[PDB]
Amino acid sequence: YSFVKSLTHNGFHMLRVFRHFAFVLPATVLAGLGLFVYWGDDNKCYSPDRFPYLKKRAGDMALPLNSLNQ
Amino acid sequence: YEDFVFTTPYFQPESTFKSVPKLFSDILLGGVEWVYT
Ligand SMILES: CCCCCCCCCCCCCCCCCC(=O)OC[C@H](COP(=O)([O-])OCC(O)COP(=O)([O-])OC[C@@H](COC(=O)CCCCCCCCCCCCCCCCC)OC(=O)CCCCCCCCCCCCCCCCC)OC(=O)CCCCCCCCCCCCCCCCC
Ligand SMILES: CCCCCCCCCCCCCCCCCC(=O)OC[C@H](COP(=O)([O-])OCC[N+](C)(C)C)OC(=O)CCCCCCCCCCCCCCCCC
Repeated sequence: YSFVKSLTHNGFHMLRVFRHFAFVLPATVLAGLGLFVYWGDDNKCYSPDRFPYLKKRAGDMALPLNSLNQ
Repeated sequence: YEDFVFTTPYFQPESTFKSVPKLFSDILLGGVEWVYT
């Protein structure tokens, strides 16, 4: 039920003390469309600027944490 | 000395009054390693 329509107290809703939660579930479901588009670290940023990219190019080898600077 | 030879170079008594200013140096038992996971 719409949060906007319940503001005037003229359609179906006079007192709705949790009307400000009405669009949380729809907004959460719509955000689930990018569940697989943004999976893992590499899909949320430019990975070559992050530390894990360096470990992969070194053959999945551990590097000192400041390797991106030297 | 007393029937014994201990060969040493010529001692310099001026080395006693050598101005050696103490410098700060702190040891941290528990610090940083090389690599971390
Ligand atoms: C050029 C192109 C051509 C142009 C011409 C053609 C185009 C013409 C129009 C075409 C259609 C347009 C659609 C809209 C008009 C429709 C008219 C109508 O009657 O519809 C009624 C229609 C009927 O209801 P319904 O069909 O039953 O259900 C509707 C929905 O399903 C869901 O309904 P709902 O009511 O359940 O949704 C509720 C939801 C609706 O979603 C929203 O609108 C998002 C609202 C978020 C903003 C809230 C702002 C709060 C106040 C801020 C004040 C300052 C603002 C400064 C802004 C600066 C920005 C940086 O809002 C909320 O959730 C409210 C609660 C928010 C949580 C609490 C926040 C407040 C407290 C925190 C305060 C913090 C500060 C405190 C201190 C302040 C300092 C003193 O209801 C609608 O409102 C429809 C809107 C749905 C979205 C449509 C989007 C379509 C895509 C278009 C692109 C996006 C455009 C909108 C972007 C807005 C900016 C984000
Ligand atoms: C630059 C920013 C400031 C702009 C000016 C100030 C505008 C107010 C601030 C913006 C608020 C926008 C976010 C909130 C949106 C409203 C949310 C809401 O609850 O509204 C539901 C309400 C519903 O009210 P209701 O009375 O119908 O039902 C509510 C009943 N109770 C309260 C019991 C639940 O609708 C509104 O839009 C009210 C807000 C109106 C604000 C209009 C301000 C201007 C008034 C008209 C101009 C008059 C000029 C003189 C006219 C001369 C004669 C012609």
